[PDB]
Amino acid sequence: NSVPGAPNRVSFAKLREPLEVPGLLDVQTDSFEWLIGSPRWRESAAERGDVNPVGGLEEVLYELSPIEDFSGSMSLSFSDPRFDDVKAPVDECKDKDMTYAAPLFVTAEFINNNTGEIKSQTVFMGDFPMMTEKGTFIINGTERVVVSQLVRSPGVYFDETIDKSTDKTLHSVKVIPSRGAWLEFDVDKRDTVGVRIDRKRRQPVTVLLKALGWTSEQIVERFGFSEIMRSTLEKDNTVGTDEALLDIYRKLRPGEPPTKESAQTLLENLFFKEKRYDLARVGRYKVNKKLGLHVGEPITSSTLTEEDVVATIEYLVRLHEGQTTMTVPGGVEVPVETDDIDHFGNRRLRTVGELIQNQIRVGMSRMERVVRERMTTQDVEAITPQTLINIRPVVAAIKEFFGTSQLSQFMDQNNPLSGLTHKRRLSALGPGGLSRERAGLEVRDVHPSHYGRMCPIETPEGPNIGLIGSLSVYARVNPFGFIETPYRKVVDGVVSDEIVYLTADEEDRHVVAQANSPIDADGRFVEPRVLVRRKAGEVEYVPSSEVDYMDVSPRQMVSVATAMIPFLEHDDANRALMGANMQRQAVPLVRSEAPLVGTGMELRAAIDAGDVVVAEESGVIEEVSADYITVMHDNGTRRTYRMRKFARSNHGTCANQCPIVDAGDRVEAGQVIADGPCTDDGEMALGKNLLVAIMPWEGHNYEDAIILSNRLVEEDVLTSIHIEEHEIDARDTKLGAEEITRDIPNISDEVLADLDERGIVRIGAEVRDGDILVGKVTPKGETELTPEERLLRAIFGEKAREVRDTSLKVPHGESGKVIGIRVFSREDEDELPAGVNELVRVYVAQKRKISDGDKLAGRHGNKGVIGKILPVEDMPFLADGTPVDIILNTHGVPRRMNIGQILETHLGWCAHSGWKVDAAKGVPDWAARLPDELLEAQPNAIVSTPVFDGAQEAELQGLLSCTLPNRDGDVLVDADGKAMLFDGRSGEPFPYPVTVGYMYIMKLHHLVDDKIHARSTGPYSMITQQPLGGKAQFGGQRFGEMECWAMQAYGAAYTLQELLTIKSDDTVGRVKVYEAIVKGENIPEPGIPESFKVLLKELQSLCLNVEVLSS
Amino acid sequence: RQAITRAMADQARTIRIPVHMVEVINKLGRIQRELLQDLGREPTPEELAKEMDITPEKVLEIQQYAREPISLDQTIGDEGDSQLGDFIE
Amino acid sequence: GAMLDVNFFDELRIGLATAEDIRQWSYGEVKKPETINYRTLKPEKDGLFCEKIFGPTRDWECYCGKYKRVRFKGIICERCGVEVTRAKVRRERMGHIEL
Amino acid sequence: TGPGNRPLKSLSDLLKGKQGRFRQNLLGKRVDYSGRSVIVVGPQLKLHQ
Amino acid sequence: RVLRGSRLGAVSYETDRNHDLAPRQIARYRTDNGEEFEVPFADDAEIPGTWLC
Amino acid sequence: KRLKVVAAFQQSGNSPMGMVLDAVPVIPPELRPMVQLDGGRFATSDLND
Ligand SMILES: [Zn+2]
Repeated sequence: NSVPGAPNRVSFAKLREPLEVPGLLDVQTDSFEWLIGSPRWRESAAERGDVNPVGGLEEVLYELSPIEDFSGSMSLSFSDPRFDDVKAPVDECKDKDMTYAAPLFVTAEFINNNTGEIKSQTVFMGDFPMMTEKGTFIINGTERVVVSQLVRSPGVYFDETIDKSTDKTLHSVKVIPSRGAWLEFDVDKRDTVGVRIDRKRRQPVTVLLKALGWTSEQIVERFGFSEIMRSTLEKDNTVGTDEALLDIYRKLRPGEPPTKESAQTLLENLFFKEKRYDLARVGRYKVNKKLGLHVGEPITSSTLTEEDVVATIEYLVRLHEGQTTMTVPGGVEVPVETDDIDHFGNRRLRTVGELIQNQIRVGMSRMERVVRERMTTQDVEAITPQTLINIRPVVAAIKEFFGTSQLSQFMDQNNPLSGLTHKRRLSALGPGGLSRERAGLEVRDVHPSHYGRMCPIETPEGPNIGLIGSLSVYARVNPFGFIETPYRKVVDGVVSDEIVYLTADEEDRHVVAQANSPIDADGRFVEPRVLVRRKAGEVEYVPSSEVDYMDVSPRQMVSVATAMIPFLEHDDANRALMGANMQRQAVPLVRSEAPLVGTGMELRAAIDAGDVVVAEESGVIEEVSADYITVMHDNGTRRTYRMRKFARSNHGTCANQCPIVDAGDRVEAGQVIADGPCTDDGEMALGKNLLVAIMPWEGHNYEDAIILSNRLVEEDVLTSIHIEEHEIDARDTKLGAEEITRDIPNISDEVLADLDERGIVRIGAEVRDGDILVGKVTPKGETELTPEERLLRAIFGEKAREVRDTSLKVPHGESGKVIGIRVFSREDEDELPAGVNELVRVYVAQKRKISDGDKLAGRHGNKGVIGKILPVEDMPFLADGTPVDIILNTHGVPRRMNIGQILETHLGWCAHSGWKVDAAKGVPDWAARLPDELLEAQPNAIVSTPVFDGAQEAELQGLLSCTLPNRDGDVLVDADGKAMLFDGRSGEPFPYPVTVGYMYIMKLHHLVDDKIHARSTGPYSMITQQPLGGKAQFGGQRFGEMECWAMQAYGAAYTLQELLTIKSDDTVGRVKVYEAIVKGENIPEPGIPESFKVLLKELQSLCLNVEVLSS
Repeated sequence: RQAITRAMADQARTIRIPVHMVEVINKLGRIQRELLQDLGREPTPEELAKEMDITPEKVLEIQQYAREPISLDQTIGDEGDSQLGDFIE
Repeated sequence: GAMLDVNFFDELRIGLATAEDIRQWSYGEVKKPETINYRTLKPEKDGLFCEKIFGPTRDWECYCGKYKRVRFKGIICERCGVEVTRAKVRRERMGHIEL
Repeated sequence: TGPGNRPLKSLSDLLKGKQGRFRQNLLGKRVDYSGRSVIVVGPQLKLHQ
Repeated sequence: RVLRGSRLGAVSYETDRNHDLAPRQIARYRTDNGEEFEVPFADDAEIPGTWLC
Repeated sequence: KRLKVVAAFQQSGNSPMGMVLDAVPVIPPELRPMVQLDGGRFATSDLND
């Protein structure tokens, strides 16, 4: 809808939503241009207040400038962060493996206080990466995506854990800053206070307030109303400020002589000097909103204050006292309440701007340390900020973050849905945040503040459940790093159209009705009793006047990829989770046919996917190709769009981009002009539409096993192109240099036919497993010859041929054509790593068919390997002679609670057949809420069910009733949804009608050749003598602990001895066993394993005389 | 300072390098860092050979001699269960 | 008591080791903190890879290269000072440090 | 520690802890003459097959 | 992805001929503190007086 | 609690003289090898330091 290139997909939308889906990569692009200070951001943030817009770099420079010597006698300042242009275009970076970046120019300024100058240089600060228009970064040719990270916001957090031995609520507080120091004000097991600072284990309030510098009377006039504070004030044991300061200095610095003056200043430095204690602007806003301190003035002074400290202690003693609200002097009253660590008012989202900002801040910390260093050691009135500034720790920090980090991951792109899914991804693990195993169970769960913000469905089901979710569709990030959420505000019962971006805390202030609320087409609710959500997640039937907010649409809770599942509301969350998680794992077919049944998301998600060439400017087509489209703009200019054909993705999948328009066509702005990998005519296409039946057939579809037709092999319906890139380098050595040539000693000439004059194969040569790709030989030198070899070389007239051949051989089970050769050379002035002379890479590609064992799945979690590819005749076929394509199992359906596949099957047969209901007596009563231009349908017409506003039981069944025949008068499927099948094997009809129809299924990237793995004798280890493991090698199989338990439990002791000794570590045993097999003899006795002897030598090395005795 | 620089030449590298080669490595690194600041990019070995008046293959041999060894007691996997030495054919 | 471990095991007695037994175990005293040359990539004398002490790295080839045959076995060349043997005794042989 | 404040593996560290010699020997050994694949149903086959 | 290395030592493969060897001498070396060491030298080898035992 | 370890030294043929140490053994070097990689990048075993 309202996209000029959208194909006419018809909907079942009963409710007309006002808000459209936003620009789904805003979470990347707006954060990055916030960090830049783009003029786009500059106007855009100013469009919502924000009188002083500051970029992230501007913020770091302003919080760093000025730099000062310890004397105060000279100073350094920064100004004007400006960018250059980029140093290379995108495709050239991605080919030549250069990172896509742009330099930084910063106007520094040094000032001598003693005489007075400015030193305004323009410092080249260094290269700096740039987010592409797909929202990604390209690093060293690889394409990476930074993941957004959740942490708890800095502020004041409140709780109590009642001691069951004491039956007393133990109210506690963690005043956590950003980049600061801990301080906690507990209530002890006794009737005292827990004022422990940075884990110094024991403190009362009196030591802190006299350490602050209060008298006992100044403690009295604020704290007047608790025997708690009075008991602690009589447990003071130190009266006087300096005694408290030296006690603090004693307990803080032990192993240090005391001084009374520095004790007051270090405390003033540790909490109030804002160069070693910086809770952020967000932290200041959180605290000041929490206690009502700065209710009328904006945010500055990012350190603490004693006012805030005494307000913290007073709130603590009242919350341990039991109150409802309290005003601090000068402050608006806040409700006395504790805190959650899981509500989204307390858990902010460090986006990519925050992450790069923190990395640049910690790099500038070391750079500033260098500046403080050479401020004194260098001479005066001769230095310059060129001499002062070293940019190496900053650029090293940036390069360390974009590499080798938890958050910087590869762009997981086997299909553009997984691209859009690895983008917009939320993580709770990483640096700063909690780790995996240290984190408990409660943060894995779903608080009701997740609603509309973080999708409660989509998450990995491995050992990461709850830790990694994604955004909702309509979610958007607060400039304070929170998650705001749109709402249609409703006034006086009348629903308005003022869309209000609400966040989590102001959600709890109010009370919100739902999308399935009956409107009288004038805003007003007709129910007097309406569903509504209370602040603690409670649901009531509100009297229909107090509601101030309504949802913008349905499906506001759900993610993008989960909102591509029809009939979601009928599936249980487990199999829906499995289906949505597998839906990012589809592979691109060579056809990419669109589904008959879908949501309204497949167009918008594919135009936001990046891998669809969109017509930028409205115009007319000039000339097309298979590689480019020259567009003719309506005023003058012309523009080509270079298609990416057969590009290798990050997991071997293909990236073809075919054009979809003709030469005389007229296009508009924002229109799809070239489909991508998994797209058709603009919208998403993750698989094919197949005629399916639900019978259990012959035990081949036993327990989620799937059978197929041979027609899927015959017509290449499920066929993906896999592209694998191999690599070998020419390298320097002591004995000479590595040489890439046809001279490859000991070998036939017939196996050297496909390669060129210098060793590399030519384009299009079909390879098998274990052939030669890059003919390359290394110098070896001279050793002694064995006399038998000397005799044989004497007989045959052969030389020694001293060089040793390590050519690039293609590994096991990989074959196909050879598309492209990219070759780099040190002599040809290419950049190479050290000691490397010629780097050549070979693009190997093959076209895998479908095969028994491949992992297939529908969009509902119904997954499974392929049981048996049956031929085309032995198949339960329909009465017209159409065979079914795949056959699922019945028994896996009811126990998995996922009947959305059945509803999809019925709807798919309805959409394939095409219908036209009767209107002779007008609208039949079931089709009343069914909207118009749906009473008819052409066969093979695309339809769409929205997620929570879809076809009802009445609509689906009544539409299934009227399902007009195909070629002859052939009502193939009854009103029940079943049909009479004929056995292709026996020939008799089945005695019962069988559910049939069309289900849209997928092919997944868990293929057989990517998992098949075997080894008789391959590479071993180096340290231990164990066989090396991994599919990159030949690899072995870990005969683990419970395996040893099981073979002890049989008592098969000899085979256990076999597996533990002469297949793992009996170094002298392996060769004799191989020899005895080849001779056909008895397998010899298993010797002593290597791992025992290593233990024996280590225990002898650890000064322990280990003795071994027989008698 | 002489004895301490003697110690830093002798006992600070696991593979022992004589003191003159250590000093020309330190000179090479100091020149490399200084031309990183002044040139603005990492220098070419031909430029460094021009700077320290030696041959570029001598520069490459010094770069080969300057590489410190690595340990086998870190985990290549971000999930730490396998030592780095568990992948050496 | 059998260190060559030929398959009749009955007991495994752990015991504290005397310094007399420690110097009884070793085949030499390492006394230089060297590992290997940077340049020729051969191990150094009196180092932590000393072929005079720990053993040959090349199967039946001494360090000085005077003897290179398996027929030359169980002898020690007077120049290199190395017992010519199979090059897996470096798995077994221990050294010691007199403090 | 060594580079970047990672503590050095001592001689006793070979025997204790996660990567200890006893437990890693007790954990398992990868073996020769083995293999793996994904499995499919074999409904026509005999039980001892 | 695959990475390999090399312990710098030659691995030769002959048979452990126990019977046919080069014949050899045995020289008794004595240290300072009354310790005897007997070092297997070759027949065709000059026997050095000084030795690191 | 003292008589435990005292009778432990008494009953066996041990001696508490070995509790202090004079000569330190050295583990065989192949257990702690310095293997090169492709290009002279050496891989020590962290005991050598
Ligand atoms: Zn020798």
